[PDB]
Amino acid sequence: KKILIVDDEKPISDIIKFNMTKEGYEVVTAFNGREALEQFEAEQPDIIILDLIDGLEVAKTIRKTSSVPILMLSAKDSEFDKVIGLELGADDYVTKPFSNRELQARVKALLRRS
Amino acid sequence: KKILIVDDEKPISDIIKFNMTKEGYEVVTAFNGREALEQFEAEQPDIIILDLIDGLEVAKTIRKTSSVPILMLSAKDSEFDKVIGLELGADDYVTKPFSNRELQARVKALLRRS
Repeated sequence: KKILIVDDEKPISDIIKFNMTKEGYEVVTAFNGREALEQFEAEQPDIIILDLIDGLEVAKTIRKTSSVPILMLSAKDSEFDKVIGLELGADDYVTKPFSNRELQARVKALLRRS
Repeated sequence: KKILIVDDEKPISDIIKFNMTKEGYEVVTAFNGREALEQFEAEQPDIIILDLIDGLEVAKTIRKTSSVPILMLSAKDSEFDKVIGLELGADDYVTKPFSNRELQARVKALLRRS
């Protein structure tokens, strides 16, 4: 399975890439909205981890063409934030800082379900 | 032409209904998200004035089936607010308090354009 990680901070991208690789996924990365949409089109990931082009707008664009699972990750943890991510098409929304095991379990649940 | 005004505050609804009637539109009203979606389906308005079911979610639902012009109105005036209204499908976004003539001019521009 192939995961696209969309994160503008290289430290957190590396941690998630490390942990997903350790589980046996193939990982592609993108560091802005433009690279995210290019990578999504060119790589056809099975799942996108897509921090908050602007994260809400990426997920909006993707859902125009694709039902690929999207897991949003964000330091923003208010009800407004979670609800709007989910309404714009996220399948799940996880806050930073996150537990590495929990993120892995949530990626697996999403993959199982699609 | 028929305008659907979606406003949960009866005082402001009445002012907008008054002014739109004075110009010769037929006005239907709705006071929550559920009534908005029912009225949109049953009345097929030519334009919706749709204050911020939750305004962003209404406009999202509408755009699933329809390209009817939507003018969002809101006391929230930050960049985030305007941008997200527009990205979720609004054609225009006007802040409260508004000028009655300006709202009329913006409804006309929208109608002209669709």
